[PDB]
Amino acid sequence: RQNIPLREILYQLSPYQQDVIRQTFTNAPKTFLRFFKEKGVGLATFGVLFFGIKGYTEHEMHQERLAERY
Amino acid sequence: ADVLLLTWLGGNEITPITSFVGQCCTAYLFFYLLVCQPLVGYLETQFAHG
Amino acid sequence: VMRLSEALYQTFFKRSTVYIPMLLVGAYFSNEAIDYAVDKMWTTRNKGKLFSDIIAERT
Amino acid sequence: PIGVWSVFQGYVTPARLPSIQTLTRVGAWGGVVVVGGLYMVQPWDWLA
Amino acid sequence: ISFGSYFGAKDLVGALFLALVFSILVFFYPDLLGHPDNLIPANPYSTPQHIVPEW
Amino acid sequence: RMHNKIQLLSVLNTHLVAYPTPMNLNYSWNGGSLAGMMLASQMLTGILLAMHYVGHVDYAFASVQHLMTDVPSGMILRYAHANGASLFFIVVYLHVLRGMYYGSGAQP
Amino acid sequence: GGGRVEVPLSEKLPAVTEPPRTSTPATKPIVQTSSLRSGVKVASINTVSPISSLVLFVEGGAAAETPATAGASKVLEVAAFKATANRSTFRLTRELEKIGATSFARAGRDHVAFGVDATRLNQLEALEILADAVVNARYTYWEVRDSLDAVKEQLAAQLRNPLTAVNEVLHRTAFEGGLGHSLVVDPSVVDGFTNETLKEYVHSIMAPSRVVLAASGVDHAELTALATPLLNLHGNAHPAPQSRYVGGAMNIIAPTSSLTYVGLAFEAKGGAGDIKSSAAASVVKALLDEARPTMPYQRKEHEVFTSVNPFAFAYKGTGLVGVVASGAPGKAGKVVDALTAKVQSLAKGVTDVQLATAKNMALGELRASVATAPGLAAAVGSSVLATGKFSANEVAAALSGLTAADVTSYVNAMIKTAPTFVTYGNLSSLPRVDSIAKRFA
Amino acid sequence: SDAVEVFKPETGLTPTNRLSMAPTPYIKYDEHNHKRFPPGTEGRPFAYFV
Amino acid sequence: TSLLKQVALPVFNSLATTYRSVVGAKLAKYGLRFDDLQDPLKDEDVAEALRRLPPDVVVARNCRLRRALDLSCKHEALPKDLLEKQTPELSYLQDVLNEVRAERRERAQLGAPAPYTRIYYD
Amino acid sequence: DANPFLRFSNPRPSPIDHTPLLSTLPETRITTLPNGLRVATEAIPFAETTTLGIWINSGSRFETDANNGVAHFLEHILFKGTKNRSVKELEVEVENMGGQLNAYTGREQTCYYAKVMGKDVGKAVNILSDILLNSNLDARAIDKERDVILREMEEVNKQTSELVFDHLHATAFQYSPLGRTILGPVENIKSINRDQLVEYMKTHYRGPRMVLAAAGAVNHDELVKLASDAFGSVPDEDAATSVRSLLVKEPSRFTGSYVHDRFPDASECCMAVAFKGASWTDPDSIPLMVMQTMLGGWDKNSTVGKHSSSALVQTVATEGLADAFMAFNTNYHDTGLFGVYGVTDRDRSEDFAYAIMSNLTRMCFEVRDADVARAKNQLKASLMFFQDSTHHVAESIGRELLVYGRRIPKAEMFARIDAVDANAIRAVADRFIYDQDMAVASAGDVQFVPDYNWFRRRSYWLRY
Ligand code: HEM
Ligand code: HEM
Ligand SMILES: COC1=C(OC)C(=O)C(C/C=C(\C)CC/C=C(\C)CC/C=C(\C)CC/C=C(/C)CCC=C(C)C)=C(C)C1=O
Ligand SMILES: [Zn+2]
Repeated sequence: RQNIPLREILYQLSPYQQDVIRQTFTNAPKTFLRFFKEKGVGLATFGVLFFGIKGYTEHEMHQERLAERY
Repeated sequence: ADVLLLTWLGGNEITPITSFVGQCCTAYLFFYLLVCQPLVGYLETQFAHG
Repeated sequence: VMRLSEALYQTFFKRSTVYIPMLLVGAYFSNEAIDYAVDKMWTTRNKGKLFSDIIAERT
Repeated sequence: PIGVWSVFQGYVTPARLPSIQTLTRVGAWGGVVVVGGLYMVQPWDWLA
Repeated sequence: ISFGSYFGAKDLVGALFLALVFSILVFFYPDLLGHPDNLIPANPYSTPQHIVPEW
Repeated sequence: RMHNKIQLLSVLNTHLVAYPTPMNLNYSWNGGSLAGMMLASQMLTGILLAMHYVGHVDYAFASVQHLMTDVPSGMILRYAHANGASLFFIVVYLHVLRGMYYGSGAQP
Repeated sequence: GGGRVEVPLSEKLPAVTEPPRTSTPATKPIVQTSSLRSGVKVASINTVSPISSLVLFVEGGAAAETPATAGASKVLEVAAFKATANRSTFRLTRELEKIGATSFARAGRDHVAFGVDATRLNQLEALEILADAVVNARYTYWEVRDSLDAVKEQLAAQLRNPLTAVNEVLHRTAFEGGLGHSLVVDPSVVDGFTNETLKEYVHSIMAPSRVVLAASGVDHAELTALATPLLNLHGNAHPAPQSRYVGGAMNIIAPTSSLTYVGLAFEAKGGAGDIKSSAAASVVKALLDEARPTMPYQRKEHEVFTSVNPFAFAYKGTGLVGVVASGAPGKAGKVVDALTAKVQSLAKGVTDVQLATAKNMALGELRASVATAPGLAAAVGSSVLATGKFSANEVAAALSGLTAADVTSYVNAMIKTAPTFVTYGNLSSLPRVDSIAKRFA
Repeated sequence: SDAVEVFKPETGLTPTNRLSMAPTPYIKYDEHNHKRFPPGTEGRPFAYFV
Repeated sequence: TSLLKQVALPVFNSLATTYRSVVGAKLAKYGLRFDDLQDPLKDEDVAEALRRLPPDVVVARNCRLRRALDLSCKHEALPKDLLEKQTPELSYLQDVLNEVRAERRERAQLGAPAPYTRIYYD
Repeated sequence: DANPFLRFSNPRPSPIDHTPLLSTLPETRITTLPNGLRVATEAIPFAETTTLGIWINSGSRFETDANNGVAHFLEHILFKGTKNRSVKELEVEVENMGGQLNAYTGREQTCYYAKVMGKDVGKAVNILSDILLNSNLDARAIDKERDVILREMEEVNKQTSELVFDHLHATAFQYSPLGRTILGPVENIKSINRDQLVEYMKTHYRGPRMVLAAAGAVNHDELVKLASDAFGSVPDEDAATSVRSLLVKEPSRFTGSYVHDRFPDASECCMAVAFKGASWTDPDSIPLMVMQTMLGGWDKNSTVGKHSSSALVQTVATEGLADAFMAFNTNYHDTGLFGVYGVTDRDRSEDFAYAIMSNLTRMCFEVRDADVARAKNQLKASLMFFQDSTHHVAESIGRELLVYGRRIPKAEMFARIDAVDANAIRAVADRFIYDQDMAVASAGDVQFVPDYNWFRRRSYWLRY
């Protein structure tokens, strides 16, 4: 394994001197909002392109069925 | 979005508008895979570390 | 003692792209000769018993 | 950084490219696969 | 960090999500992703109206 | 070490127990293990399915129906093998899209 | 097909003597010297050889080192002719290898020399490469860091010979000041070396009045006219620690030395500046040559000695003439006694045949040093740097015009001066130091 | 470099030391399985034809 | 097209500055510099240029990389007092890497390959 | 761009015309005595020193199995006293002329020469003729040298490269005269005497096989007079016992073979691979010189090995495959040797072997013009460097009259070098290297050196 020159001091605490699932209920709305802020633009771009092109195609398909309609 | 649109179009019937949209989607798929990934990536490297 | 010729070496042996087509034509002719010898021996031994012998006999 | 990155940086010169003799020796493998396919299939006197 | 301690339970969580989706698909909507025409025996002389593959 | 004396235990230890992995991998790095689990599930369900399927015309449809209604747990096995292909493709597609997003195929 | 005419046969009509024979010069060429407007002195001598040698002599060496920049001359020997402001290392290496030229960096005890040897058709290329590699050198961090390893094995290999170590300790004991510093230092001296240390040493040693351009087989007017824009140097003369002879004695402890080495030395008064004293010192060096290998496989047997190796160094203002003799570990006192007996018998008089033989040996060494173009260029450069002129004809005249009375007087004046005494090896047998330096008194 | 400091051989006139100091040009191979051709036999080998 | 190219040079500078500002604002939340994004495993020119650096710079780079990876594992950012000191556009690798790339360009015009290979771990 | 520091010089290899260097090069004068001995001088106009000596077309090749080692023992004996001068008389007289005597004994060539000053030409001629013609060859000195040679044989006191090259000559030239070592076996030294030395000198040291070559400060007519006075009494040669008749009678034979000399606790791994090369008179010997320059050589005390023009030097220096290596081109009267010798250890021996074989076979297919122009310029510059030292001038005069039969002029040599191009290099490499047998020799820690089939497989490429 490689040799990485590094100067630090690392502290770790035991898993049994800590809570397991009690900060999830506190950090849950902040995590939700941070996720949507970080990935908001791409999800919006994907949704707008997909649903707009699908709606345009479906509208034109209905128009073409009505154009041949007796 | 382009790939998901191609997935939606495959379950429809052959229609002139669906043919046109599928042709445009295939053209954009090739455009992204062969033009965007090298050239835009090179521009990003020139912007970041140039 | 016995030794391959230099002029025959420089033509059919020095490059693999010349050696391989020569190998394939030699393989074709070797298969043809083996087929001919086996078929001639079989037809000579079993003469008068095959179906074609009866058909040519009925002409 | 193997591929288009090599040609964007200027690492593919007239030098470091294969010579004409190298391309001819590689290009001589085109007849080998043709002869091998014709040996495998044997479409005799099929040329029009 | 070591794989076998830290990324075993992390893979187990995602495997349990996948098992939930799999169990829903098997037991509640078994024919949702399919095609109803594949429940007809094959007839080489009659073709269906729409011939589409799996999704 | 006990794993240092049998070569099977050494390889298994090196590649499944002590293998160094980045500590900041998120949940979009679980695509590969899910794809392997789906491959193993498909292999198991299919090997079980092939004990009741007959690969002949005029028997294939009836053998699938006999599998569905008469083999104990046969309907579960068939529906699992059918929907497992869909889930296998979902997982592998998300894996490929992860690799497309991060440039995971680059050197080396 | 290529040529098929065999080399016992002459080549055909496409083999022409189209260049005619140029007439020889009337006299032997003389050394012509001048100075640039920047202050760099340029001296050159024309030759009929087809090889032109260009060497650049800079005052420095171990005499210009400090405790901080210790061992910088040995590092400069390896780190020279690398990346400059105008060329990379790759470009300079390819430009040297294209014309078949060779480069060296050589560090003395009072100077560093850089040189390029090429043919007479590529003298402009050699001059430009040498000037660019000396003046505009960069001394990058990574190149010096990677060269330090090879420096360490070159010093470790050069210290394997006991004569090098004896020479170092003898120069330490004989002089105080610049000439007493160590040239071949221990490998661990340069363990903390960086490119800043080398740049500091180079900035100290470089000055226009301390740089001499010497050339062999180059026209002088052309060389000055084309080296004026290249050797326009600036800088300040870092102070030189002038050395003085004091003498003394020392020791070396070597754990696995199969032999035992004893050095004896005296001061040559006047240094390289005095022609006659240097000539007399060279004659004394030849007179101390006991076993000179003039024939193959000849076995001259001494009672006590295993090897005899005299020397005569002539620095600026002072010198060091002496002899180093080996011997068995149990016979070191006998080695000392035999060396004292040899110097005393030299002081008792030389007898005609020995004087003629030593004069011929000194003349042969002097003429064989300048036989080739790089040797002649190095001799011209060192003599101009140390004195201001090249006087090989005067040195030969001084060697030939030496009488036995003058040599006897020279050795008599030498033995009155306090000597320098150095031992070496796993020393388990030695006479006491007070009686060591008594036999010449 | 010297062979005594690099190869570090044993001292003596052993069979290996004799060939190390002066190898012989009359090398004898084993001929129970294959008989050698005369030395210096030129030409491209007949085994390619076989 | 050279006249339109001359107009496109301040446009190139404007897009370069805007991209660098946005990415550096994204970079400074992890304490990273621009030069920390370059990977020796990805690029052999970076692997050679990183070998030419003094060891304290490599130690500082490795510390910044470990700090950013710890922050990514924690899903956190730097504190505001620490975030105000970040300078993501300070160059430590650019001149070294530029000289390495110029050397590789100069060797390729004469037919020589690069004197360093890719990094192999097997 | 610097204006004065960037003109005149660029790294692009271009052919150089060395024609103006020929205007001032001196001329060689040759005079043949009625004895058959040639006297050849080359006067350098302002030289102060002189190299002069006697070159003989003889050596270890022309011995027999019974007296193998006599020519090498002769240079131990010949300087130990003559019939007119003692040991001390010779020592004093050589010391007074300020020079040194020296001797070399090859497989096919022998020289005894003196490097003196210009005033001691006649004294050096007289001394050289005195050792050559009127030697004592005393039995006490023979016994005094036999024991020293036997001690250095028992100790295995030899250079590693000489050990490898002697093994290489022994296995490449099996059952021919060129496979013998110059030193000879232990038994011939243990049973040597004065009679064999007398018979060898009487048989081989004759008029048509001897050249008196002098360079530096020397007059041709005076050396002719001195040689006729001194060396005029050498016997002539029978037509039936000439050098050509001996070459025809016992010819050289090349055998593709393999040898290694394994040691149990060695550190280095020296190895040489050679192909059958060209004789001295083959016109393909000039392209082999150019190819040897193209392969070059390198040792690890240099630090610019990664910027080398040679691709083999670049590969070995960059990957650290060897501590030192060199390409050699050995030429004999009727055969030759061409290859690469190197020093490595046991963990890098196979990769060094692969680099040697891959760079040798590559010259048959791809050779670029820049490398050929560079190697031609380097070889011509190397030839001009030998003109600077009078010792090399005298050595080349002696060698060229012995083995070519004539003094090749410098204009002809430059023209023959300049006629080499990339097609010639490809043709010569195809003739000598491609799909040919080679000779492999190694010594030291050689347990990981590949066997002969590995080396034989890599003399050709299956991809073209
Ligand atoms: C049955 C199919 C597959 C299995 C079992 C599988 C398995 C894995 C596993 C276990 C990993 C390591 C963990 C992870 O990153 O998810 C991985 C990584 C990877 N896989 Fe897959 N994989 C499959 C299909 C694919 C496909 C179809 C592609 C691309 C077209 C692909 C490309 C990659 C790449 C590039 C990585 C490295 C990702 C990174 O480290 O950034 N794999 N694979
Ligand atoms: C050793 C491994 C496998 C075996 C023995 C196997 C066996 C079978 C058998 C016997 C059938 C016909 C019975 C039926 O359709 O219910 C079947 C169908 C099928 N197999 Fe598997 N399979 C294997 C793996 C896979 C994999 C890896 C995939 C997908 C990548 C797959 C996809 C399918 C699909 C989509 C069907 C059609 C199911 C349906 O619509 O009813 N199989 N397989
Ligand atoms: C980026 O970090 C990484 C991950 O991300 C956190 C990973 O996920 C993985 C890989 C994960 C593995 C190997 C575990 C997932 C399981 C797989 C691929 C196979 C599934 C098999 C199962 C469930 C059992 C199969 C049982 C049997 C009996 C079949 C064997 C057959 C016989 C013995 C005859 C790796 C290497 C990794 O580096
Ligand atoms: Zn000998």
